[PDB]
Amino acid sequence: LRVVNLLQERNMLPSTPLKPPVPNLHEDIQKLNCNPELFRCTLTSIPQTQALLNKAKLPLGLLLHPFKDLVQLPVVTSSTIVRCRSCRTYINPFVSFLDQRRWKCNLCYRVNDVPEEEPHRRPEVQNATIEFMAPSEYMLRPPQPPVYLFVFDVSHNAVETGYLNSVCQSLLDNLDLLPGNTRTKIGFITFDSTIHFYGLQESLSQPQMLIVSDIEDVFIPMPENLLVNLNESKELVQDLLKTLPQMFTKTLETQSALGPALQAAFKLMSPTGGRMSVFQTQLPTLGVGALKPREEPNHRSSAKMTPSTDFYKKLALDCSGQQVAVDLFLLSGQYSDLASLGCISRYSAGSVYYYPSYHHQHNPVQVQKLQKELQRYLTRKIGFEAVMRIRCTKGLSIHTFHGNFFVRSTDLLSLPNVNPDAGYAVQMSVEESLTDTQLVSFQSALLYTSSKGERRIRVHTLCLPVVSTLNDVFLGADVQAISGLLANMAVDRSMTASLSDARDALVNAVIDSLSAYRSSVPGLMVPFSLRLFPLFVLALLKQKSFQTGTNARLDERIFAMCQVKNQPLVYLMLTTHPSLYRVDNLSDEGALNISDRTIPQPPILQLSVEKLSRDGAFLMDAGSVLMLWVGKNCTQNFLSQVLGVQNYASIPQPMTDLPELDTPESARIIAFISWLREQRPFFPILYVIADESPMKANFLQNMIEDRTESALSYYEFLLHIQQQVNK
Amino acid sequence: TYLEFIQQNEERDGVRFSWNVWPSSRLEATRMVVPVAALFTPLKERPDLPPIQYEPVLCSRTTCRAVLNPLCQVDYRAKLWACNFCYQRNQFPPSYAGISELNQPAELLPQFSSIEYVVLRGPQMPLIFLYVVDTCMEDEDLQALKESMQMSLSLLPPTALVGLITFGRMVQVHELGCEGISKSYVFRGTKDLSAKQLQEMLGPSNRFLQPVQKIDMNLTDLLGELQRDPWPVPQGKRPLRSSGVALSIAVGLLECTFPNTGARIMMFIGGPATQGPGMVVGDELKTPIRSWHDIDKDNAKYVKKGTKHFEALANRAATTGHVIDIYACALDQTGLLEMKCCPNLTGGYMVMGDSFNTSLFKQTFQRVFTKDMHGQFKMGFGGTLEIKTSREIKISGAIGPCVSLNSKGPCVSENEIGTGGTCQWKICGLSPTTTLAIYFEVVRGAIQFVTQYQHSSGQRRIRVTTIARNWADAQTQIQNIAASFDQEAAAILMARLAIYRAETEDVLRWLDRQLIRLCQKFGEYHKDDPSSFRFSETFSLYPQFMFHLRRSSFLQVFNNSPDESSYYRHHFMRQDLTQSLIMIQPILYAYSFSGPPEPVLLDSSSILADRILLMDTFFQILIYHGETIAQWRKSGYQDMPEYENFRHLLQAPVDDAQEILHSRFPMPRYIDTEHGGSQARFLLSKVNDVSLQVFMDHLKKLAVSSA
Amino acid sequence: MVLLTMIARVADGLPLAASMQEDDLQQYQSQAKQLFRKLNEQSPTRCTLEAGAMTFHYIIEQGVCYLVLCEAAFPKKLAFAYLEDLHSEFDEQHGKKVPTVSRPYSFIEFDTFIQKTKKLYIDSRIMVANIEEVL
Ligand SMILES: [Zn+2]
Ligand SMILES: [Zn+2]
Repeated sequence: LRVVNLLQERNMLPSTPLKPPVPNLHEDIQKLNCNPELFRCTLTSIPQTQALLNKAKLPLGLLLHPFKDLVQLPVVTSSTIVRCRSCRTYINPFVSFLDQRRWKCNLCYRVNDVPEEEPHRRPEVQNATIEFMAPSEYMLRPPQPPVYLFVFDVSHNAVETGYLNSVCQSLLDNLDLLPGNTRTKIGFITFDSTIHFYGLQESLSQPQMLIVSDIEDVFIPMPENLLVNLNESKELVQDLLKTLPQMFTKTLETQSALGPALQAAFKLMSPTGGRMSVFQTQLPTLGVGALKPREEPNHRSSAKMTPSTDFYKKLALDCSGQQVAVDLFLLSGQYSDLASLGCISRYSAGSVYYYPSYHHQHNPVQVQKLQKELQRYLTRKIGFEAVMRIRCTKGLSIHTFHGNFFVRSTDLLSLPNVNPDAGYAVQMSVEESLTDTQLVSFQSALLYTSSKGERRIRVHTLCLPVVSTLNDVFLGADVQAISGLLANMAVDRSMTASLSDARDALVNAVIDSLSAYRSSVPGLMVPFSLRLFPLFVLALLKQKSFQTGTNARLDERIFAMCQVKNQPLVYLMLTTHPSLYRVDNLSDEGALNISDRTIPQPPILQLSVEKLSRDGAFLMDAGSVLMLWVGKNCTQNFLSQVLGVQNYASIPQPMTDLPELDTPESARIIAFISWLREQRPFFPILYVIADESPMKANFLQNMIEDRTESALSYYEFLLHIQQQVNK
Repeated sequence: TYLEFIQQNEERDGVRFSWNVWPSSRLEATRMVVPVAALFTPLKERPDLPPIQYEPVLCSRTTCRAVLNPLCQVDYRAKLWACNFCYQRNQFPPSYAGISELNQPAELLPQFSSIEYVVLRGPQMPLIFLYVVDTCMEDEDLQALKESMQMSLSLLPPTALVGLITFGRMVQVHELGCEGISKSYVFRGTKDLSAKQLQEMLGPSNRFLQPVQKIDMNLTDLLGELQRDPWPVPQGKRPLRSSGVALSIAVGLLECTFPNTGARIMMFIGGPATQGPGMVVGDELKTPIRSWHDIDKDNAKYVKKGTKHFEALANRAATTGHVIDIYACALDQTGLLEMKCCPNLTGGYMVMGDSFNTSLFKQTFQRVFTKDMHGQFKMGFGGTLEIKTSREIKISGAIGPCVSLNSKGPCVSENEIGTGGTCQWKICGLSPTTTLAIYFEVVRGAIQFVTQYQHSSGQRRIRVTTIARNWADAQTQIQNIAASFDQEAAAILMARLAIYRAETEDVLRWLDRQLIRLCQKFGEYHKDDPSSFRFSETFSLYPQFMFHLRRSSFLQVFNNSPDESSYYRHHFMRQDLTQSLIMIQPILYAYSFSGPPEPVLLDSSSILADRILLMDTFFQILIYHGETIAQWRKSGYQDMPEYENFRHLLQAPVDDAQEILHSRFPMPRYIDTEHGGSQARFLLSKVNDVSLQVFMDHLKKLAVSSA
Repeated sequence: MVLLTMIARVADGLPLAASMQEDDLQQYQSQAKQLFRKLNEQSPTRCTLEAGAMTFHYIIEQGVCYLVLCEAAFPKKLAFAYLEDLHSEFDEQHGKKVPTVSRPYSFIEFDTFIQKTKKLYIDSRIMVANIEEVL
């Protein structure tokens, strides 16, 4: 409850990881609350009225990771699904049992009857996260089979990248590991200026390539054997994946007809739906969906983003209608207009994957990144033809959604696919004053079809209290969740207005919030829950999404915004504010509880060069990547015992990973690195290339506390905030 | 001997005229009943003429440019020759500086009046063969077609170019080779494409047309793996078959890859077109394919719009110089009436059977690739026929497999016939049997036939044929002209006229008007006395040829399907005289114990019980067993060694049938019937106004009556 | 010429296996799910229903209903033989597990046998009543 003066601390970042706030609830109610990783709110203490919310100047909203992989999941198979007869809210641990045979709905307050099927001991009332077996009324059609369609760019530029070699090899290794049963269907399409289909029949000596050159009028050439059964045609698929990277070695096709290629891929998956994987390497220049080139901005252009055409938006809406999701793999070395291409994944519940300047021989970093990301992309669980409803207690109203989906009528989120790595955000307002209740509940119902052909409903329920004073609102503030919601709000501000407005609204979010806290209590005074608020916002303003005076290119910025709108809150925080450790002096204060493994726990350092040292090495955890920066004057012990090298001069320029040496210093750093990646499914690639002169030291671009020739330092920032707070 | 003269001129020059003495005045020229015409075979075979590797002598006259011929007056002292067409005198070329009266060039000996030169100058172009395969047919019919096309692959020259276009609902243009994927371009069979669009949508040899010696291995595997059209056929429906589009893509492909060079578009169909341009019938089985009765009562909506599509492709490819063959084998009609112009305007073949899985088709298909003594196909490509005549002769036109080049000159007549209005024609495909009918008008006499074409070896050749017929002596005009009349040639030449007007519409009225007129001028009679009418030996067979012509399937189209009538007319407009007389009037041999095989009359009186007949219609070999021999055969007298003579009787017509069952290119359907048998109908309909006796009596009453 | 196949338990209308291919489906799948509800142990074991331009066919064996939809011109003789081929295979594989399951479409993987058997009938190479009455 204490008040912090940010101008005297300058060391407020804790040495241990940040934990989400515990809502100020009763001991028996909070113990049943939802896991904060699956469901969390910006304000754990909900403001009673909208006037109190506007006074606090903090955004109210939710951030949910609904399909995340779980260690344990209760699966109810009851012959009936107990839902409130008014608002269809599933029975949750936060209802009110009165008559023992009647329960009060925590969202619409209507009393319901408990069916003849200790009722409070029912598993539907003892788990905030549960999964049902949906009855026959919860499906428009029989459960669709798992369908996978891969669409590859095979133009001359794509063949030069060499991406087809690694992509086809990963498919062969993970062919049995694809989610699905004996109903699984798989298909392939390549394209340059013409669309190439690939029929697969056991009666033929080899697969047959069928070309559609009528670009203005695509069609499906064959009624069968284009989408084939993977179980029956296993051998026929394996031959094509070994022959595909050899059919276009001498290709002189330069133009890519991506637009018409997606239309043919849509017509192919339109009957059944499923997941459509698209690999693209250059600008779409031929046919519908053609995009004009664009000159990249430099560090000398002001903030003067939006799609160039509505084609890929209109096309994604048709894919969503047929339960088809499009994942876009962009492996381009030049401009490709991702502001327009990304619409194919935003409005179809897909997800984009960006690999700048991918080359099989010239960029081994992007090669191993595509290797590990495809390992996750092909083996993670999946849901088909899915929808998600987000219900909140009466009085609260959702008014803006964030993520990759299509908002149907009556706030229904359409998800052609649902993947366990997708995060969403919701902004809401107090439509009616919460003077009646002291608790409010939020429930997200995820209806989907599993890979085994089963309609399942995953439900998460969160419970939060209601407060009526300014100080009680600031006390329950989640600073990490506020930064996540503001980043999503600023991304929409960029498209709607401009990038300058998106940056001004982010600074005004800190100004107005602390200006209101000051008007209700010399230096810069903040509550303890917001001691890191100006730090994470400055980090937001220096991320590749909103940075101004940098040499950033157009595709880098839009992908940094596609990750704001799509990644969970934790990895958004790891990207915006990476965790910096010193890893040349690992000791035994770690988590040596886990058997033989010791796992050192070095303290988190702040993102400033002042914290670095030329006498050692520093590891940085950016969520998707791990960078180890080696100082020039590093000790000979760390070079020989950890790097396996006799001097700083003989450290290989691109070092793809550390060697597992026969030294205890190697075991300590391998144990610490292993512990980092075990916390996440997406394997983060480590590269020790960061040197003091590798020309790849973007390691410094994450030093958000320090000043540059185009941004303020952390302390320069605090002086500007105080100047405006008491203006 | 006039008979000896007619026979020798056809053996040497490959020509047979209706009149061998021509009217020397404007009086008789306008009154000639049968026009002056010729049955000219540009590539007729003969006892080993030496291929003359010369350069044809060019007349110094610009308009004339006729080829040196034995009719040209030479002066071996002054080293000159006078062109017999324009009287222009010429200087002999340097290579002819040493020609003497004892050593003179071959083009001046009357034995070499018809001659062929070989012109070797430019690099030779390879032969091109484009297979167009229908996939909407039964497995047994598709399998046999696959084996036959694999057989023809092993007979092609190593340098020839080949391509594969399979079609069903879609059209696939296969890319050969490609090493391990076998790719192809797919197109909608619902809309037509021009050659310019197809060129842009696709991109010496091509990716689609590769030499045999490099691609035969993969093409044999591709053809061996061809399967049915994968689209299902719902109950009560026909397959969706896009014939009119696959042909326009085959035409369009060669049109933008190898224009103006010999190429064969070989299309194989197993049913009618049911989709896209060139549609013949709907897809519902309840609607029968159109018949002549449906044609006449306007119950066929796809005929006119279908024929127009195939006339456009016929003229497109014939302008480019490419040949379209049509191999049609199905149980129902297939639409030959709508597609007839493609093999007719070009020099393409037309094979019509019941199924591809028959000995009829398989053997007929390998006759197409029958080779000569030097192992070369008996087919020519890109023929250009130019006819040069005396200043007293004008050309009305030609009736046969040809296309007008629309070249004008003093030899073109205002009265055009068939494909007229020109003195130059293009025949994209010709064989040693291809016969044209050229009709001449009068406004010695000489005509020079110049035929430039591409040999099956790639050598560019020119066949020159110069002939001469006497002008009638003024004091013996109709007398000499009557003796020089060829009744067999005039019959087919006049029949060639009737089938043309019928196929491009009464016609029987014009036939009888000309037969009566010919009787009134060259017959002998007193007025109003029919019994006093007689005809000379020169004319005594002409009315009998007209009798079997007006009752034939060529003019009485009913009792046949529209495809069968178009097939009959197809082969008639191309054959020589010997085969044409067999079509109009089938020959008939008799086999009995009392005597060796003898030719007999085509009348119901020849049908005896104790005798075996062998009727040769050009399209049907029919063996008829009388009632007595049928009973003698149903009894079992043949197997007994007592009647080895009865075995000779039952197999004598079979032996004679096998010989002509192999030489004839459109292998005739073999029929073994007897009295009371079903297939005995074909014999009784060709046999017998009504009958010839009544037909002659009616003719004589009109010949001796008013003129 | 077109098919819509459903296998359901007659007692409660619980779906067991189906197969649908379009490239509407919403009106006749509804009308299919009413039949599964109206049918009981007094229903005709063999029947054919007229739905204007469409026509349903079903047989009932071992408390299991094998329903198929097709355009009215599809041969009635072939639709019943198609349902018999499905029943003879389904009763052998899952016939004993039918009365115990509780999930909808507990035999989706029967999808594979339906479509391969379906293709052998829509390629040419008992009671009758109006469906609107029963509904
Ligand atoms: Zn409720
Ligand atoms: Zn001359």
